[PDB]
Amino acid sequence: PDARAYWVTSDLIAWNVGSVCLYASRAAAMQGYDSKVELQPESAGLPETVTQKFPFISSYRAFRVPSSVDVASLVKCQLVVASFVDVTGLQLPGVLDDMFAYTGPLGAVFSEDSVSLHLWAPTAQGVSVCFFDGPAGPALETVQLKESNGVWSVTGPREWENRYYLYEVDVYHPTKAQVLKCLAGDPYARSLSANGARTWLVDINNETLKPASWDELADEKPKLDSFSDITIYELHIRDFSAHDGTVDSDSRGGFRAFAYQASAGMEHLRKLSDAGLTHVHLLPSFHFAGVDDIKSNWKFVDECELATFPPGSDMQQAAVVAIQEEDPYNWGYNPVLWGVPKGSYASDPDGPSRIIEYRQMVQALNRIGLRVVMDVVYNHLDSSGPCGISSVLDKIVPGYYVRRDTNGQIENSAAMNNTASEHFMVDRLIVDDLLNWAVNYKVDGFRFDLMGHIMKRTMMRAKSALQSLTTDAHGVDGSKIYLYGEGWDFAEVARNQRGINGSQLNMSGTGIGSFNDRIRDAINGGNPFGNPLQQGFNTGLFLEPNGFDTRRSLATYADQIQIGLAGNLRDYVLISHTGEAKKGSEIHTFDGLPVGYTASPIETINYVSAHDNETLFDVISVKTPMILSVDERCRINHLASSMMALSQGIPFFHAGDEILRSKSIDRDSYNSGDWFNKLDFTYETNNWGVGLPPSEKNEDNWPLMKPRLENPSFKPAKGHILAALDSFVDILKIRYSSPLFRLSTANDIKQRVRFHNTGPSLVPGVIVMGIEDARGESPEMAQLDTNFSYVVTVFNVCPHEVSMDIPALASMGFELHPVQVNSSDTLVRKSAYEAATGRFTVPGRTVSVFVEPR
Ligand SMILES: OC[C@H]1O[C@H](O[C@H]2[C@H](O)[C@@H](O)[C@@H](O[C@H]3[C@H](O)[C@@H](O)[C@@H](O[C@H]4[C@H](O)[C@@H](O)[C@@H](O)O[C@@H]4CO)O[C@@H]3CO)O[C@@H]2CO)[C@H](O)[C@@H](O)[C@@H]1O
Ligand SMILES: OC[C@H]1O[C@H](O[C@H]2[C@H](O)[C@@H](O)[C@@H](O[C@H]3[C@H](O)[C@@H](O)[C@@H](O[C@H]4[C@H](O)[C@@H](O)[C@@H](O)O[C@@H]4CO)O[C@@H]3CO)O[C@@H]2CO)[C@H](O)[C@@H](O)[C@@H]1O
Ligand SMILES: OC[C@H]1O[C@H](O[C@H]2[C@H](O)[C@@H](O)[C@@H](O[C@H]3[C@H](O)[C@@H](O)[C@@H](O)O[C@@H]3CO)O[C@@H]2CO)[C@H](O)[C@@H](O)[C@@H]1O
Ligand SMILES: [Ca+2]
Repeated sequence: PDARAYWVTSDLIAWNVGSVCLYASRAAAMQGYDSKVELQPESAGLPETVTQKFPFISSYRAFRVPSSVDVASLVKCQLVVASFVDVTGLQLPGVLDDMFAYTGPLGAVFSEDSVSLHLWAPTAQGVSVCFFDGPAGPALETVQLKESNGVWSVTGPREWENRYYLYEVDVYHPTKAQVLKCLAGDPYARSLSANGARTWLVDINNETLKPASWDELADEKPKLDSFSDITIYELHIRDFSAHDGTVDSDSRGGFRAFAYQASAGMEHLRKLSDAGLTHVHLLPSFHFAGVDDIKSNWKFVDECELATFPPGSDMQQAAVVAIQEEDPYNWGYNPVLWGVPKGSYASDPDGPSRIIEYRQMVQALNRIGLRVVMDVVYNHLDSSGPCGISSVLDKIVPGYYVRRDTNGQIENSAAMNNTASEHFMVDRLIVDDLLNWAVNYKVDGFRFDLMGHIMKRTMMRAKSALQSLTTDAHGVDGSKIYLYGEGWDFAEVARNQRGINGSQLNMSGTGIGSFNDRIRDAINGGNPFGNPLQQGFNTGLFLEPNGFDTRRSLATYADQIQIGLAGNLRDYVLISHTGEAKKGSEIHTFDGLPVGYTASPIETINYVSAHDNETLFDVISVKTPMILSVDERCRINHLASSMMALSQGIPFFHAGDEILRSKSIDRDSYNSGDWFNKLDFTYETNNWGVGLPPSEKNEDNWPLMKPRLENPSFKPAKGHILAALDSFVDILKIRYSSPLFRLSTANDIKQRVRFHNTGPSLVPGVIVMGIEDARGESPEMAQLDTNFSYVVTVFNVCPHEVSMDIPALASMGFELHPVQVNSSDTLVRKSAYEAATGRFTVPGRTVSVFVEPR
């Protein structure tokens, strides 16, 4: 309901009114009040601490609450303020933090002879714990908790260990205008019964929950010398093994599939890892809503039936959509409890298997040379309110963990039920959760979904806390833990309205990565929410119009790409296409923001593809001329991935980039099932032409999709898929062949990286990037590379051979990179350098890497 006033401190209420009284009713009877308190205007106004925490109400009038008021009692009541007649509810987070900020133990604490439970519920009238013996059995016992400063607690005997439980919370819910008895899980849960119906009272440190040699994992972690050595591969746990016939049927789709060391999927990851891939980013793997943890409840359509339907038919999606709410599939961006592994990915959803198997997965990946990144989703909740298994946080302290507008309505810009990390206990829970995953599961990094919705102070505190973990004290080397996220700035958090948020610009100089949407859009063309047929640097703009000024548009995109290739730095200086020398931050995007915004290459996550939006293969198939062969499109796929793999900064690959993965042009496949998200590690298909994708997100584009999906010339064969994989692995090998591709500082990049095809007379469709190392005695720089003294990369998107003469690079000892001399691709082997003129000759649609050997 309507809540326009804010209770910001124990003694201050803020309200934007041009006499004011506070009314309270413990029974929610409001006439009907048990308390009436006149508020006096506070001539001192709002303190600086209040305006800093809640900038959007800095203009509001301040009213003093008399110190004789029992604030702790009143916050448990139905409350209104009235002006003299305007009446409105009160938003309590400010006063709840001021009075009841709590840093003590929450959830379960185990000592030698006892177990304690602590729940933060300062607005609750009563809290009990209901114990169950077993995940499905009836209640065995109820015990009352005692309150101190808004925290409810009880201490019991050690025998309480491994019971299941829920909290019975009597609390006022504004959405129902009643004090309701709510049955709630523990926000600090570390395990659950199926679907989070009950919390398992488990000691996360219990030795039987640790796989063999778990405590020695630190010794077995893959080497990571620098964050600048990171490459990331983004993978969904179910996608990985759902279709993998080399994994036993009962272990497909979950954590256990990673324990099959010689499966097609694991052999695929070993191949990438051995080539130099360092990190695998797993899509949400905590307790999310939308998939039943009980596998026998899953509905699946028969894939053999779906395979009989025409390639451009709407029948496949109709079938999938009919049961998409009851199938095994979701990306999982629907948070319920952050600190527990998803039950649907475990062999048994009740109790220990989800803990052990998660740990086994981390161990398995580490032992094949891959560090593990978790996709963490702290920006919103699946559900709010007092009802249902899927609401926990807002069930216990309504209106606190969620961000609300100035009328008191929940903000939904993230998707639904935005969180308010600006509130003390939300911040606490986020950081506590991160430490849980880092310490209890030895996770190597975190990707923050909608980091722009998270306060920068939360991000920086998390970074500090994680980075200071040690092997001696905590079992993990915190100094190697890497953080990155989506720094999009929109809706209610834009322009720092709720405080300094984790936007791209605000995270410059923090050492926390953000996705570079500039290089993505310049390469592919347009934007995910723009015209689908708008072409870019690598999809035929100017050079190969699709038929649905452009020389200058192409050159503008080339400038944006080059800033990205040099780590997307604010201060890197480029000769722009007009001839003027410009800093990365002085080259602007179409919406007026600086292209280059980082202080370091480690703050840039360079990508052309991810789980969101169309796959690399699909975007290329939509934007390029219809007349191109699939053979040509395969080369274009390789060019895009190579621009990432040979960029300064941190390359990010979508799982399947390397094997032409399609989703039949689905732009948002979160609930599109295994059918549209198929990862085929037999390499027989890429999943192109499996029907029109679900109407929900795609129907407006079906007319462009249908003819392409139906055209057999668009579909690659196994040969194309294997060719893509081989060349992908080669370019990875090249990145890790020389530290020059992975410079660690902006200073190094400004000193060493130069672009050689620039200015108003630049050759369209070609980027030439040179990287210098020390050469000769008493050099101007340190020697980073023992094998090569100089590297030159030529990206040629033209459909014809090009010869680039660079006088600066003439009379040197350049050769084609040994990996490319040794390539299975016939075209790249034809690449050549001629010293007399410094001429680099590169075939059409090819990336050629040249080295000067020592
Ligand atoms: O198979 C028989 C061999 O068994 C033993 O070696 C194993 C290791 O025990 C495994 O853990 C693994 O280790 C490899 C890993 O597969 C490989 O990717 C690479 O790891 C790199 C990583 O890729 C890279 O990103 C970088 O950052 O650091 C990692 C190294 O820290 O190298 C690992 C080996 O060092 O596989 C090998 C088999 O290759 C046993 O020791 C051998 O004697 C035996 O032959
Ligand atoms: O939350 C529900 C929605 O979630 C998913 O949307 C994602 C997109 O898939 C991502 O691409 C991203 O969107 C970013 C975008 O990547 C980024 O470039 C930026 O785009 C702006 C652009 O800078 C600007 O010039 C202009 O053209 O508008 C663009 C979009 O407004 O910002 C986007 C975020 O605002 O993140 C979102 C998450 O919201 C999903 O695909 C959707 O179906 C779903 O609705
Ligand atoms: O179901 C009611 C719910 O509908 C609306 O939220 C939906 C989004 O509109 C929809 O896009 C989808 O969001 C997912 C993204 O598509 C996906 O890319 C990824 O980011 O995960 C998102 C969450 O799963 O689903 C939600 C939920 O159905 C509406 O905005 C809500 O207010 C409303 O409650
Ligand atoms: Ca589903």
